[PDB]
Amino acid sequence: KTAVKQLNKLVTAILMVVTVVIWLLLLEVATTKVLLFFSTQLVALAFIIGSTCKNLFESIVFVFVMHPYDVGDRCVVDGVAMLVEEMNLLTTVFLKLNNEKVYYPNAVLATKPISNYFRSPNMGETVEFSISFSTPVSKIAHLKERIAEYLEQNPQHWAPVHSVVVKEIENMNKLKMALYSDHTITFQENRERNLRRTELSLAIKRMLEDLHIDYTLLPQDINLT
Amino acid sequence: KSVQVFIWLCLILVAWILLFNHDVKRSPAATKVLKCITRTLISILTGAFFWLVKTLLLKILAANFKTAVKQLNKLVTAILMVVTVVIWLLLLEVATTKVLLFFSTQLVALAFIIGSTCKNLFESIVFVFVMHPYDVGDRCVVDGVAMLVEEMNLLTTVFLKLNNEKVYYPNAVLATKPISNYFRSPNMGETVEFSISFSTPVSKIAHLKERIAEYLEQNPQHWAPVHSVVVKEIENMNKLKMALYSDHTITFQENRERNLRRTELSLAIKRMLEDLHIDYTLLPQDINLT
Repeated sequence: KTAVKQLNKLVTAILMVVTVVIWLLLLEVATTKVLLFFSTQLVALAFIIGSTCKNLFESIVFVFVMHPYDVGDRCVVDGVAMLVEEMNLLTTVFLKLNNEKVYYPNAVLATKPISNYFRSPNMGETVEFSISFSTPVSKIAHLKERIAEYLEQNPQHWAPVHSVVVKEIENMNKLKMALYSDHTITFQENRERNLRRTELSLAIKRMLEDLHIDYTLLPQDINLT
Repeated sequence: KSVQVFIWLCLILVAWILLFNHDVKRSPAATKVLKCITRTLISILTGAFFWLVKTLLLKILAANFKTAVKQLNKLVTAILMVVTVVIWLLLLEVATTKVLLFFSTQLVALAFIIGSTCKNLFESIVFVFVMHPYDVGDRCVVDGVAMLVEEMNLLTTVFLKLNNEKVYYPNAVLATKPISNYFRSPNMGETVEFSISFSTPVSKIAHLKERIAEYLEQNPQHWAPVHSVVVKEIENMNKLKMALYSDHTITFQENRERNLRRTELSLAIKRMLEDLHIDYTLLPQDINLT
């Protein structure tokens, strides 16, 4: 609404200038040299002011045509999570997760990709863990079964669909694991996201501890002298 | 004052025109003098008009918003002077046709060079007055460095680093970059980092959370009741990485208070983790001797 009011004021100013100048042209009181002088003054003016009108017009197009976000939603720019409160023609104002207030230019944002959390569907989160190369396959199967059971027992926070994937083996000693699961929310609900992720991490820890799964460094042999 | 000056100038011009309109110069030479007088009256009326509109613009800009205002006033007064004198000369029309075209092409060549810098100058004006991201005395961040502000000039702004180092930025460069303002921001949040071993029981974690909540409740002066303790990824199934999120009753504008309160919170967390019998250890190593 603030952007709409500012645009209305700007276009009213443009209307005023154009109507007055064409009224003066209808009057036709200026001399021939005077009219040409005003025309060349307009030419010189155009360069300087249109140079900034480039940024101004592309910012209008970005705000109204693209319309990537609205006031109150959470967005990501260059990997940082922020919130939005204000919408001005030349600038937008955001809050970082620490409530730090920032003032962006709108032309710069037009060149950059932007993610919107409020407009996104339910999401997925990944928790990382590693286990030793000596782990038997049966233990891995039991871990998968327990993870599926736990995710089934908590339909409030997690979707039934999930996946446990294996990643490359390091020195044939370390297995790198990752669990993929989907919230019932987006990242707009930041505190709930973090709390639920913490609970899931604690559950995975309890699992890997009560299933007798251990990780160890590589053995070292030594020659004494 | 400006309105009265404009009214008086218009009245004088009208009186001169009416006197010279009812009676016209008889001698051919007198006609030139009358034309010059009429041109002078028109030029004076114009100049007063430009001065009045310039004053109105300056006052509305000031109301919307001091050194920058004075510098802008001087610049616009210079522009007013040049425009009024040139259109007075045009009214005189003493230059020859080739001379007028020569001056026009000189203006064309001039425009490129000077307007090239006027690009930066005008975008800096727009940045300072339209965007208006910060005021004198507040603390801002540019490229992750915390600095203070004292000065506001049309082409440049001056800042102090946390070590009091004085810097002189261009305003055009800042227009392209994002800027954070601490004085304009609400109460903030700070995070203290710590790690604990994978063997820690859940009951110990619950006790730690309870103690942290209690401590933050006992200190409403510095901290908000709302807080959160989050867990981060597990390293080699040996290290748990933790972080505590809490909100000050201040912003980062109060730097020394911020740092002192953070130090006190860190000391409290240390005392906690020490008196709760929580220990961290490296992974065990097995060795074969020969």
